[PDB]
Amino acid sequence: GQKVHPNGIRLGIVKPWNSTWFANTKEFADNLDSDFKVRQYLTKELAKASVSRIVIERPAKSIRVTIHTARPGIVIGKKGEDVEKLRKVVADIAGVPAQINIAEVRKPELDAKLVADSITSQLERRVMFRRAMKRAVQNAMRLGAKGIKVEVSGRLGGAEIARTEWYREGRVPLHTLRADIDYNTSEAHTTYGVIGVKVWIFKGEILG
Amino acid sequence: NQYYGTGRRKSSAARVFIKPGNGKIVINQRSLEQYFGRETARMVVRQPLELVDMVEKLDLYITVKGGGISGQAGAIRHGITRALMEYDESLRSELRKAGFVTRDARQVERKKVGLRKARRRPQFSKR
Amino acid sequence: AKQSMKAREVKRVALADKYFAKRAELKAIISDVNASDEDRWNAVLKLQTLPRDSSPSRQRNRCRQTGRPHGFLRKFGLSRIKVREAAMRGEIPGLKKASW
Amino acid sequence: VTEVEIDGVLHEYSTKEGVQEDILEILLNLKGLAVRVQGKDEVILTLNKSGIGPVTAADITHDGDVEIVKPQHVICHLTDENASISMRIKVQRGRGYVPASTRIHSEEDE
Amino acid sequence: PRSLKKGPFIDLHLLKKVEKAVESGDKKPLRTWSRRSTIFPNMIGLTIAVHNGRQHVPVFVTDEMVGHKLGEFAPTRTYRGHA
Amino acid sequence: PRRRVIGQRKILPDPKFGSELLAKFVNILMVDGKKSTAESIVYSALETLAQRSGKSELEAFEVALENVRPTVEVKSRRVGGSTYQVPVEVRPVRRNALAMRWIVEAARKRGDKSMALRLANELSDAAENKGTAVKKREDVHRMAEANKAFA
Amino acid sequence: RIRIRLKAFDHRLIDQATAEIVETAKRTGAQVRGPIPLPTRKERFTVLISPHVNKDARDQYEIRTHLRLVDIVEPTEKTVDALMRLDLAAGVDVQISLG
RNA sequence: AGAACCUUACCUGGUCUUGACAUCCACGGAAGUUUUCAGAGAUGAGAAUGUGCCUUCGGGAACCGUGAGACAGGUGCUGCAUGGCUGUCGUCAGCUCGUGUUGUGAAAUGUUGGGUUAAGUCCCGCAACGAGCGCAACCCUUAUCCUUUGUUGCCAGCGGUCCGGCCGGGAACUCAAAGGAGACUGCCAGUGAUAAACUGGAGGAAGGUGGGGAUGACGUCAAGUCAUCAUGCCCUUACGACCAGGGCUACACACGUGCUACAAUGGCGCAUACAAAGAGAAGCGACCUCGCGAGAGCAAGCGGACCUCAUAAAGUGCGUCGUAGUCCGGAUUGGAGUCUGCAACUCGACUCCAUGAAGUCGGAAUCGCUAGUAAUCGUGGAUCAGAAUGCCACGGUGAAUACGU
Repeated sequence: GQKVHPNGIRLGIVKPWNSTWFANTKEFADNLDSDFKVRQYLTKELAKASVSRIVIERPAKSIRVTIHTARPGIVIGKKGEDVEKLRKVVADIAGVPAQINIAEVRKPELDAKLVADSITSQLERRVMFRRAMKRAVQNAMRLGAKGIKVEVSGRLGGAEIARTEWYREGRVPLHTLRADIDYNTSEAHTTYGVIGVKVWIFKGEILG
Repeated sequence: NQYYGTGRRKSSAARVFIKPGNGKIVINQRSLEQYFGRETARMVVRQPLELVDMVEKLDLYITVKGGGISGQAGAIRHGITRALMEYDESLRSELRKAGFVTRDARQVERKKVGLRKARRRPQFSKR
Repeated sequence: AKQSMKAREVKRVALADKYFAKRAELKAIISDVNASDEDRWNAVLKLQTLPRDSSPSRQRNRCRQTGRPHGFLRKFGLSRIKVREAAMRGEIPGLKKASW
Repeated sequence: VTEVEIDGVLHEYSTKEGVQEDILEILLNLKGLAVRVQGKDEVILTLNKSGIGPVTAADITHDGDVEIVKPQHVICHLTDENASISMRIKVQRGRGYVPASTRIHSEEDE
Repeated sequence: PRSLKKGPFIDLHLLKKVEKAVESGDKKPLRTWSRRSTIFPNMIGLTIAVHNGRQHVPVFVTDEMVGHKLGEFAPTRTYRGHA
Repeated sequence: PRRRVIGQRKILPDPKFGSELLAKFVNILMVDGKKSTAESIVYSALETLAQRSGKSELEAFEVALENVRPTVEVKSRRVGGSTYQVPVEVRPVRRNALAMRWIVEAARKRGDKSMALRLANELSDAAENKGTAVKKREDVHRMAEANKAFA
Repeated sequence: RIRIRLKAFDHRLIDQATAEIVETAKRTGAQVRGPIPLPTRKERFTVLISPHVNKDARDQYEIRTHLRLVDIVEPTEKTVDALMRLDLAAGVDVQISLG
């Protein structure tokens, strides 16, 4: 289990946190649990909507969710009909006043998580994994990624002996802390088993 | 008029003040002989003064916190040296030669997961 | 862990919540040196009568996601494994890898 | 005033429950507002009010460093006592005239 | 051992049974699982078949057994020898 | 080591006499990083020794050391089938150390009661040219002599 | 006097908050004491990173809780109330205490 | 990162079967609240209260009850079907690719060669020219300085004193964070191929990657984990669920890792000095009183630079013991008890009084460590009702040695 998590190593420097609140040792665990719940719910709901990052932020006994999604239109539905619906359920989950914001993700080919999800979907609907991977890589490159890597693993083409294959393009420096490396993962629950998809997308280096 | 130098060594932090006088040393409102029971400590605090003949010339008020005894002594010495540097500024070379201007940056190495200590690895066996 | 175990834990917790006032009182009575012997005895017997799951020393801290009894942390309410994952994802606020 | 956020709204050409001015009238009366912040350069106010009667500018739940210098600036005319309105205004600071068309793609913060 | 202030321990049900036996004046063995129960003066004379995990083993109580518990006279493990 | 020779670390002279050698000796004596006790012991040894032989504290010690320093030690090359012990001229820094170590060992061995006393006795023996350290030195020399053919 | 205890995980954020608070104070009232930095709590955690077994395999995390002590010497009419509407940025637990 | 119960997955009995855990209807009842006897308990039988959000009244959503099935459930098997996560060679300096060229081709070249470096590090050459992942740097920490801000932290100079920074105060110093500066072979000399570098010295707190951490290339071991989790045959009145008791703590024996010893560089007694880093609300618990003591009682201060844990110990001084199986050593066992806990029999920790094994430095062999390291001394934390000699942290004292390959 060689490698360090690329997001996790960079949280202090170039990457920010998702859950962004303060709490004392008393209420912290509970808060975490709540976050887990709400996030889980959101994932369940907005599966068909291309959702990248849920950012929870709770000040003053009131939860502020921020959903980063590629297509707001399907998450919002009719203007303030679906979002509103989501909100009350979120509140219920939390046990506090809820507030949902929806950030529009520019360039969903450069968002790593989204790409991973897409790949997983493709796998599920029985495409050639390799071709999917290629598409993922190519598209990102076209869009202006300084580099991208993707990796898929296990029961590829329903083969008895599992293996991993991966496509890199451009440069993807992981040891370099100041590199904006959007990393994320997904899992294709195929007929032969799970197929795990990792993808690293290098936006560029930050100078500060 | 009183001159000053900060002392630091291990986790000790001495506050040495130099004044002109007869040569009486006070460390936390106690004499040098009272505070440092150890001879070595005493020697180390007197070293810089010995090196530059100003033992009888100047009194020094000290307060030190943190660390043990030897470390504390070292810190005090450092402080004294600093004070001297501040005060004369022509004794620097001698001090350098001695090796007192140098802050001894040796801190205790942290314990590391896996190991029992900073470097002691646990007992190995092939079988 | 199993579902069943989790359920049991929940039940225990519920019991604890229920019977706290009484149990505590009983304990106090038992302790109180300035009290009758017979009364003390009664208290001791009374305690026995109450359900076992009512005790707080019965309930085990499990992970809030997986129910894993071991490797638990109190601040997060999660087992080590899950905690790490959370940290990696950015889901625990303030938590990052520490070096010194 | 730069961005106005009313709850239970779809677009600015709709209408709302319990009010007089329509939403374009509310946006015009908010465009006439006169605010004076001191410390920050971008603040978010809050206006919450229910009950029959006009909604002055003096009903905004002010923070410490914002000063609303027109306590008779009318915005809404709430007629139903079961009606409510909860808008969240955003006040930037600049110069000149920057309009909605140019600020339709200029805005970077998604 | 248990604190002196807390008193001796005996299971309530067991105690009740003992009392009943005393009242009767019968000497039929009382099968019991309370190995943790202390023996009492009134229990002297009674046979009380204590569980050892597997089976109930008869224990005729004596004057010497009083301070002790019932589980002391009902060994659980069954080791004969290694050869 | 393979890569790089390194400069020997700085050693402070002892507070009583102002000597590097003495300090080194004290360090050698020391156990469990209890320097102070060891130094006290050393001092005690010196004082008794001084009383015994006259002279000074330091001078006497030096003299004692001199009688246990080895001119030549041996090392195992073993190039052949069987091992050949080869003599080598032991350098100034090392020789001094070795003698001290031997003395310490002797002291440790010795059947007298207090450590300091034992040390003093050892020193005296060294001065006179009898005892354990001296014997060891002789043995070392003897071995070298035996294997003088190798050079 | 109003003592104010700012607590947060992000240091920059905390700093920002503190400045804001000072600003709020200084316009209305007079003689703000100052933003005094107290010691940071570095609550560390070790965990085994393997799913099953490998004990020397470990990750050592920490949460750096920063403290900022801001004090206000003269509470006026205008000043104290100003904080009511003036909420601070999220992820910064404030704790005002008069006297 | 903590088995008395619980945990628990195992055994023995006692029990349940759409079920402990969910969703779905049907229709019986508001949920729930209190209490009673039998039972080891699980469970199996009683007495009191309530009818809230809405009805062209065939009724509803929360929460119990019963029956049907659809299903639940499985710490059951396969890590040789998998994902994820982990170890490992190894923080070893390597592993590749594109285009070109060489070869019928597998392939080669680059990546070799002269030097150099911790480094496929850098230069020079050269059928290679370029690129990527890694060897470096960016990140944390530690060593010096400066600016800012000074309470709960500090006391240099001032006045007062209960001689306590405690109180006027002061913002110096320590310290506390936040932001900057600083180290780059940059400067000097020599060696070197007109080089990359190396050797020394100057300054400097720091010198050649300053010390330490994080960071683990392509891959290897069908390495580990289906019992964290997820996931592609088997059980479903039982390989599921509830309960009480027992077991996981057994004991001819063998091995691993530790602690404590065998003593005088020490043991014991009395006095006495100098830390760091942490934790704390079902929590840490001063002072005072009682107890030989573990503790008990009373009970402030404190979500904490404030109060509490909390006396650091080794050390230092004075006394004693005088090489003994001892005033070394503490196992073992008896008595009596303290606390936690429904509950300390199996099987907790700690205390007191007694008891006082083996052991006098350990065979063959075998491990760690290059500096604030080893060695030794205490201190804290996590899990945790209670239960560490383990683990993870912190400072104290503080060595030896490196000729060389």
